[PDB]
Amino acid sequence: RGHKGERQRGTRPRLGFEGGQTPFYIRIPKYGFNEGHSFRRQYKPLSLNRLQYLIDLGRVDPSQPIDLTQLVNGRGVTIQPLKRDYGVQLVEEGADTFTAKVNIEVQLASELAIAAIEKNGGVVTTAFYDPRSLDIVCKPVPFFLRGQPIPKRMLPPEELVPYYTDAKNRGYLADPAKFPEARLELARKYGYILPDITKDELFKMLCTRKDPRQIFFGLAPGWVVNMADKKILKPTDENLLKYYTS
Amino acid sequence: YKKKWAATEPKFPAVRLALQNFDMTYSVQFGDLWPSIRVSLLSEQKYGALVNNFAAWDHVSAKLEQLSAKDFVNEAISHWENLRCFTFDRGDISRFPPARPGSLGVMEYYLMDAASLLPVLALGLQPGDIVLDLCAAPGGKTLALLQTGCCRNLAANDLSPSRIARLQKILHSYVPEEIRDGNQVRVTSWDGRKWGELEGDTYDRVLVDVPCTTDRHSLHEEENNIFKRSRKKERQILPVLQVQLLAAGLLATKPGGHVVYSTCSLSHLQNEYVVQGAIELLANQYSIQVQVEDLTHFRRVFMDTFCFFSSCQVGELVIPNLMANFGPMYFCKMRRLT
Amino acid sequence: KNLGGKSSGRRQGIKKMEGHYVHAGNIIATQRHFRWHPGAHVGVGKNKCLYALEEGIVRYTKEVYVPHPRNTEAVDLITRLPKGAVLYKTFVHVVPAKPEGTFKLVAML
RNA sequence: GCUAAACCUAGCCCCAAACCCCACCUUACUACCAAACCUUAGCCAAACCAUUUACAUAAAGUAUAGGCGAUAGAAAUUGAUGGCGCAAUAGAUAUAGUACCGCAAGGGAAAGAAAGCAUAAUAUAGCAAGGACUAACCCCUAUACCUUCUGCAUAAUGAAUUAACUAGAAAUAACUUUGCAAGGAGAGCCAAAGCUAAGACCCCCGAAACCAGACGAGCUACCUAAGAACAGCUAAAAGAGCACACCCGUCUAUGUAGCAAAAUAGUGGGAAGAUUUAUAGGUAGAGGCGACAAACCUACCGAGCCUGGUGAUAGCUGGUUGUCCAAGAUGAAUCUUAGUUCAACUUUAAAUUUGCCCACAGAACCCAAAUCCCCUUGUAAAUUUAACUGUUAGUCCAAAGAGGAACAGCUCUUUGGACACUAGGAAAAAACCUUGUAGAGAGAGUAAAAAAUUUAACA
RNA sequence: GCCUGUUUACCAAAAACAUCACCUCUAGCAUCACCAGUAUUAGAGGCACCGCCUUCCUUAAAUAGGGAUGGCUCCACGAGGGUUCAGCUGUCUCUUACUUUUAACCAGUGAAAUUGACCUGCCCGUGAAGAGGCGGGCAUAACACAGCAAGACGAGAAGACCCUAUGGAGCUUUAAUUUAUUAAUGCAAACACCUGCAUUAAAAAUUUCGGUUGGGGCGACCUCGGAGCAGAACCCAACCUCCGAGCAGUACAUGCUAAGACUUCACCAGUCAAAGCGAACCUUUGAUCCAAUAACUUGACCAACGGAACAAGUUACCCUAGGGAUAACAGCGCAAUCCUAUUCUAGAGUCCAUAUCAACAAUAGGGUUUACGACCUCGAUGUUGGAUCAGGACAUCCCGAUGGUGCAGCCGCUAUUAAAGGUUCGUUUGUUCAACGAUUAAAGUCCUACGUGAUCUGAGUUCAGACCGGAGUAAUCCAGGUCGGUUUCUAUCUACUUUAAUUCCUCCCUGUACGAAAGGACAAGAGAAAUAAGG
Ligand SMILES: [Mg+2]
Ligand SMILES: [Mg+2]
Ligand SMILES: [Mg+2]
Ligand SMILES: [Mg+2]
Ligand SMILES: [Mg+2]
Ligand SMILES: [Mg+2]
Ligand SMILES: [Mg+2]
Ligand SMILES: [Mg+2]
Ligand SMILES: [Mg+2]
Ligand SMILES: [Mg+2]
Ligand SMILES: [Mg+2]
Ligand SMILES: [Mg+2]
Ligand SMILES: [Mg+2]
Ligand SMILES: [Mg+2]
Ligand SMILES: [Mg+2]
Ligand SMILES: [Mg+2]
Ligand SMILES: [Mg+2]
Ligand SMILES: [Mg+2]
Ligand SMILES: [Mg+2]
Ligand SMILES: [Mg+2]
Ligand SMILES: [Mg+2]
Ligand SMILES: [Mg+2]
Ligand SMILES: [Mg+2]
Ligand SMILES: [Mg+2]
Ligand SMILES: [Mg+2]
Ligand SMILES: [Mg+2]
Ligand SMILES: [Mg+2]
Ligand SMILES: [Mg+2]
Ligand SMILES: [Mg+2]
Ligand SMILES: [Mg+2]
Ligand SMILES: [Mg+2]
Ligand SMILES: [Mg+2]
Ligand SMILES: [Mg+2]
Ligand SMILES: [Mg+2]
Ligand SMILES: [Mg+2]
Ligand SMILES: [Mg+2]
Ligand SMILES: [Mg+2]
Ligand SMILES: [Mg+2]
Ligand SMILES: [Mg+2]
Ligand SMILES: [Mg+2]
Ligand SMILES: [Mg+2]
Ligand SMILES: [Mg+2]
Ligand SMILES: [Mg+2]
Ligand SMILES: [Mg+2]
Ligand SMILES: [Mg+2]
Ligand SMILES: [Mg+2]
Repeated sequence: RGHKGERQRGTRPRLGFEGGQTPFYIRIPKYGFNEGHSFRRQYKPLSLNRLQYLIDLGRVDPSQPIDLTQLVNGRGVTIQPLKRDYGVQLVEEGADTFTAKVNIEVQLASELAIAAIEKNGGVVTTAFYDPRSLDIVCKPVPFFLRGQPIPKRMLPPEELVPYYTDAKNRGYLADPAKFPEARLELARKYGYILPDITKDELFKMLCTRKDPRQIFFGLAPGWVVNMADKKILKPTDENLLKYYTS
Repeated sequence: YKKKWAATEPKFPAVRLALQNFDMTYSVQFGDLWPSIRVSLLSEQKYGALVNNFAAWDHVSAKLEQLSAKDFVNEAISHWENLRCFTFDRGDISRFPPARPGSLGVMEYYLMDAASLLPVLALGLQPGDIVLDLCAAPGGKTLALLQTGCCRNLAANDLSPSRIARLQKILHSYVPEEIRDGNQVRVTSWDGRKWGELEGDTYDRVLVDVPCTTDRHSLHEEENNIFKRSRKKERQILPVLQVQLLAAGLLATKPGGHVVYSTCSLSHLQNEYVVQGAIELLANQYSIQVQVEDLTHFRRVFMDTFCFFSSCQVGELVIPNLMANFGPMYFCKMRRLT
Repeated sequence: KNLGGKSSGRRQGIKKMEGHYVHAGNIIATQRHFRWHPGAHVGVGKNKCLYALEEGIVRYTKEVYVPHPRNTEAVDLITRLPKGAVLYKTFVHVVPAKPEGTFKLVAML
C-alpha cells in the first residue's frame, strides 16, 4: 500500500480528481455528442451477404415471406427493442453476389439493396414497427404467453411518415401504383432487366403483404392465441371489432 | 517574522497620505494661498482644448468659439514677442465635448491641461530649430510641440516603453502619415540621465519634464500613487533623478541653446532647488555656465488665463485656482551660456 | 524587487540535423531570429521556422547572402561593405529523394 | 516440584417454517375522598463550504436531476428444517442486564471442566553471540529489534514478559484456462472473434468535534418557603471594636499515588450581618445561574452528562502476522508543497525490428569542458500493445556556477559518482578509495591500503 | 481602592467585582415576574462615599523610598502594594546541642511509577553532531548493607513554548449568505383578531480564515514574455541580477479547407504549414459551468491569472492531531563579528620605531559576544539570577623566579616563566553586570548544557486575574510599566562516599644599601595574628 499519505490510508480522492487542477473531463466544453441518444432509432444491419448465407444454410426459407419474425427465428439477426432497436435495415454489402429470390420485409433498405433484391426477381418492402409491435414480432411466443389480444401495429411517427409513404423506399404505406415506375427506374439505373414477377410461379407469395395495422401475416389485431389447446379466440363485440380494425 | 506588534500605523490610503504631505509642506510654502490651492486641487480640473494644426484648424476653432471658448494663446504672442488652445473664461466650468476623429481622419483637438502648454510657448520654438523632449512622454507638451510647424525636427525620449507606446498612439491619432513617417518625428526609449553622453551639444531647444509628484493626479488616483507608504524610498530619491535629468538636458543643449525645465508639482524642493542644484553640479563637474532667463513678461501676458505664484524667485509657477483650475505647472527657462 | 523572469524555454533549435530524412511539411528548425536561412525546398513560416517543402535529405551549407532589395536595412548594410566583402549565411536545403512521379502503362488501347 | 498448563458442552449465531391469592401511577409494589397529535437535525461527501450528498430479475445506472459537480436517479414494460456457523478471551452482554460503577439517564463484568520461580547466587571483558577449542570463561570477530527518516547504537518512537485475541473487504478493463463460435448467454445483454464461466486484485486502531433525544440544581450559582445559631468583654440600638463557637482561606512549612483526586499544623480575615447554616422546592445546556472570575451547573465547563446518528471524519501518528526467488531509486498543475493527478521511472505480459555506442559531414550571428546527429563497429536491446501499482519537493563527494561572508555538516541550478544494497580500506565511519551477483572449502594471486618533515655566527 | 462585603471550589482575595452617592437613557401603565407596584415609581447603563475650586532628605554606600467636565481634598478602613525608626530575634556572621518523628536492625503484613535485553567501568577520539556498549588506550576476582545525586539527553501527561492541518471550537465585527422567527410598517384577506405577501430592523443562524516570502516591521509577490545565471542541440532554480505586457495599429480573404510537423518537459492549452478551393495581386494572454443572442456569436469576473458562484479579524480561555520535515534556551557547525599573538614600521614616544604605545595592512591561533545554519532532541527537560558544591584552561589578579626599562632607592611600565595555593563584605536593583561604601596580597579572564532546580530557591521573565499607556470598530493585542500567581519524584544501573600550608603585619638586619635630599631596600631571622587543613 505504500508509505503513509492518502494512498496508504486508503483515502485518495475520487477518480478523475486531479489534485485541485480543473479536471480534464470538466475543462472540456459540453457538446451535444449524445443528446437524445436514447431516442435515436437504431436499426440492426442485415447485409445481403448475411441474408444469402442464411438462405443457403436453410435457416431462412425464401419460399415464404421473410419478415423480422423469420429472421429472428433463423437467428439471422438479434433485435433489442429495449435498446431502441426499431428493426432491421437492409445493407448493400454482398449485393454483387446475391442470387436469391426472396420476399423480404424490413424497416430500412438502401437503394442498392433494393436493387439487388429486385434484380433477383424478389420483392422488398420497408415496414414500420413501434417498439411494442417490434417486441411482439421479434419474440411472439412470450407475447402469446402473456395472454393479451394481439395489438394493432401503430403508424409511423410524423417524421418517418414520408419515408414509408415514398415508393422509392418501397414503403409499406406508399401508393402501389408507383411501385412499377420505381422498380423500372432502379432497373434502368443499375443496368439489369426487370423480371416480371407476375409470371413467376411464386407470385402470390411475393405479393403477400401484411396489413399496415397487422403484426403477424395471418393473425388480426384483437385475437388471443391459446397455445395450450391450439386455438385462436376472436372477439365478436362490435366495439372491440371496430377498435381492432381501426 | 514577528506577527503581533504593540501598535500598527493608521493605514492611510495613498490619497490621504499625499494630502497630509501637501498640507504639511505647501501650507508653509504658500501661507494664505494654500487653502485656495488646496480647494482648486481637490475640485475638478479645467481642461483646455488644443486644436490639431494637422486638421481643419479653422473649422475646429470656429466650432470651439461657437462653444464660447476662446484661444488664450492667440492673444498672447503679440505681447510676448501657430499654436491655438481654446479655454473657457475665468469662473466658467463648462466642459469641452469629447474629441472625435476629424474629416482628415485625425482627432480634431486634444483635451489637455492648458497649464501643460506654457513651457512649450516659453521654450521659444524658432523656425528650423532642432528640438528635444528628454523625458516628456505623456503626450501633452509633446503633441503641442509637434503642432507648431511643418519645418522643424523633434525628438522625444522616455525610458518607459508604455509611455512611448502612448506617444505612438497619440501620434497615429493626430499626426498624419506625412509628418509622422518623416524624420520630423523621432521617438526613442532610452535613459535621459546618460543622454548627455548619448548626444552632447546637439539640440537647440530642449524640454525636460522630469518625472514629478504630479500632485493633482496623486490626489485623484489611488493607483500607483507616488505617496504610498511603501514607495517612500523612490519618493525620496526623486530629487536626484530630477537633477540628473536636468543636467543631461543642459549637457545635450548646444552652447547658447535653450532648455525648459518643467514639473507638475508645487514643491519648492522639486521646483527651484532642482534647477539650482543642476546649475551648480553642471558648472562644477562639467564647468558649463547656465543662465536663468526671466519670464516675468510671460507671467503678465498669461495672467488673464492663469494665476501665478510670485514669491518663487526662479522659474514660474502656475498655481491652480477655482476660477482657473489649470495648474499646477512649474517651468523655468535656462540658456546655456557656454 | 526583481519580478518576472520565470518564463520557460521555448524548446527551439534544429529539429532535423544534417542527413536526416524529412517528409514534406516537417519542421526542420525553429528559431527566434534568422540563425539558419531557408535553402532549396525549405519554407519559412510567420515565426521564422523552417519546414521541408519536399521529401528528402536535410543538408546545411554556407552561401553568399543577397537580401531582397525591398529589405532596406539589409541593403544599406550591404551598401556599407567594402568591395571585396561578401556576406555569408547558413542555409538549410532538402535534397528531394523520390521523383515527382512516373509514367505507367494504364490501357493498351 | 511449585505455580500452572490442558479439556467439552453450557449455551449461542445465521436460516427455514410458523404470525407471538394480595400489592402496585401517592414517596410504585401503599385496602378505603369531590390529560396526546406538530418537517428531524447534524455528522459525513463535495478533498474547505454556503445549493447539493448523507435518515425478484430486466428495462438501467437508461430517461432525468445536479455549485450540470460531488453525486442523486425513475417509470412505462417484464414476471417471480438446515449449517465447508462458534465452542467458555469464541458464540449472545449474559452463569446476568446480575455483581459492580453512576444522583440520574446510563455503563456493565468475570467465571465451569508458557512466563515466573525452586531444585542450583556469584568470577576480570562488555547487544552476551559466533568462529572455535581438549576445555564453560579466557583468544579473535561482532554498534539490539521495530517504526520514522537523506541518514539512527543513537542520548528519536514502541516494547517487562508469557498465553490467547488483534488488521487487504470489490469493481471497470485486462490476462490465464475451459465451453460454444459469427455467434454466445437458461429471455433482458454483448457481438466487425465474439460471447459465456471461473481464477487473481483494493487493511486495523485513534481525535478534538457536530447534531437529536433523554438525564442531571442531594455539589455548586442564584432564588422561594418556613426554621435555627451567634460565648465573654468593650460598647450602646452599630453592614461597631477585641475575641469563642461558627464561616473563610492571608502567609509559611509539611504533604505531592498524600490522611486528602486540594489535606494537615501554625498563622491569619469575618464573627448581629450584604452573616453562617439544616430542611424542602425552583431555574437545564447556546440554556440556566453569575457582587464578570469565562465563575459555577455531581471531582476533568470558552459551554454538562448519557444514549443515538457512529465503525463520525482524520491529506495526521501508530500498527499491518508463513517460506523462498526474481525485477526494482530522486518535471507540470494544484486553497498546493505533511496530499494528490498527469508525466518520468518501475513491474508484468504481448507484438515485431531495430536500439545504444558511434567516427566523418553537419548545427549563428550578435558579442571552456563539452553537447546534439549517425555510416560502421562492439553489442542485444529498443520501440510498440495491454494492465499497473509504488517511488515521485533526498544526502554527501568531484566539477561549472548563483546567493551568503570566495562562512557553514548553509541555501539554490547543472554534469557525474556514491549512499539509501555486498564486502575490503581510510581509527571509529551512509556519501572518500578498492569491489561488486550471492553457496561450501582448514587452498591461491591480488585491489585499495602505513605521512612527512628541524631549520638564523661572521669578513 | 472610600468604607463592611464578593471573586477565579483545586496556583491569583487584589488595585478586579459589588457598594451607599451621583449622572444618563427608557416607560403614563394593572390581574403569573416587574407588581397586586404607578415618575419621590420601575427597568437599563455609566461612575464611584464624601467635600473644595475650574536637585534635596533618608544610608557609610539608596536602579529603593519621600520632597521640591477637569484640577484637587485620603475621614476611616485594608491578611492590598511600597518605605522607615525602635525593638526583637538562629534570618544571618556560623552553626551547635538535645527531644520527638522519620530513620537503621529484628518480627508481621506488604504497594506504585518503572522495566527491549543487559555479562550495565574510566579517558581521549568518533558518530543522527553529548557513548557503559564504536576506535585507541587505561582499569578490572565475586558478592551484600548504608549514603549521594554528576550521568543514565533519569521517571512521571503522545510535557511547557513554536510551527503545520484546505483539524476543531470560542469571541468580535463595516467577512460572506440568509430572515425561517419575532417587532414594526405597507399591500392584499376576513369586517380588535388573524392569514398571505413584501420592506426595514432586532435578534440571531451557518460558514470561512489562500499561498511564497519578511526577526527590530507598518510590507512585497502570485499570470505571461525578453536577457544573464544556463558560453556550443534541447532543458535547466532562486527571497537570484535586470527589463517588459495585460494591447494597440492595420486591414476587413486579416477567408474555407487540408498533407506533414513543432510544442514550454504531463494534460489542458499553444505554434508552423505544402497542396486545394475562394477573394485578391497583417506585426500576449483566462478553462468549465452559467448566462445573453434566432443563430452566427457575445459577456462577468475568475490578476490567488488551471479559475471555490457568493465568507474577515481574533483566541494567553483555548482544544485535537502531529511536527525536531519547523522557531526560542541549550548542543553542534561557522568565524562575519569578537578576542589574542606575531610581521611592517606610518607614526607618536622632548630627538629616539621597537622602554612604552600605535595607523593602513599581512599572517596565524581561539571559540568567551553579537549573528548565521536548521543537523539531535517537541511520545513531561522553561529560562535568568542567587544558594550549595565546585572540576578544569592560562591568555596570571595576588603570592614565586627572571630579562629590559625613559628602573639611582622606593616605585612603577613592559616581557619570559609559574596554575601549588588564594582570589572580601555591604547599599540600590531579580539582576548577571554596573555605580557606590569599606577593604584586600589580590578582589583575574574564561570553559564546564551561558557547570550545577531527580540538591535548593522562583525575585525578573513565562500560564489562567487586574490596572496604566498605546494599537484596534470590536473581539482582542502589546519586545512597555505595576500588583498576584501549585517547582512532583520511595535511586534500578553507572560514578562517587577518609588522596610536606598560605598570606599578611610588626620587629632584627636598619631610617643600613641606595639617594643631594625627599624618601627607602635587599637577602636572612624572630614574634604576632589571620585563614586553610587535621585534631
Ligand atoms: Mg507507518
Ligand atoms: Mg506519499
Ligand atoms: Mg529566463
Ligand atoms: Mg467536506
Ligand atoms: Mg416498474
Ligand atoms: Mg463470553
Ligand atoms: Mg517453565
Ligand atoms: Mg532507543
Ligand atoms: Mg516522534
Ligand atoms: Mg517504553
Ligand atoms: Mg439545592
Ligand atoms: Mg456576642
Ligand atoms: Mg462587626
Ligand atoms: Mg456571589
Ligand atoms: Mg474580567
Ligand atoms: Mg480573561
Ligand atoms: Mg462534571
Ligand atoms: Mg478512521
Ligand atoms: Mg535482485
Ligand atoms: Mg484553486
Ligand atoms: Mg497535506
Ligand atoms: Mg476595597
Ligand atoms: Mg484558587
Ligand atoms: Mg469562596
Ligand atoms: Mg489564594
Ligand atoms: Mg532594602
Ligand atoms: Mg475586607
Ligand atoms: Mg520488615
Ligand atoms: Mg564522547
Ligand atoms: Mg545507553
Ligand atoms: Mg546502593
Ligand atoms: Mg506531541
Ligand atoms: Mg509536449
Ligand atoms: Mg490560486
Ligand atoms: Mg494557480
Ligand atoms: Mg536543509
Ligand atoms: Mg522518551
Ligand atoms: Mg604563561
Ligand atoms: Mg556557549
Ligand atoms: Mg514570579
Ligand atoms: Mg494578564
Ligand atoms: Mg510585562
Ligand atoms: Mg511580579
Ligand atoms: Mg498574596
Ligand atoms: Mg524540587
Ligand atoms: Mg533522594
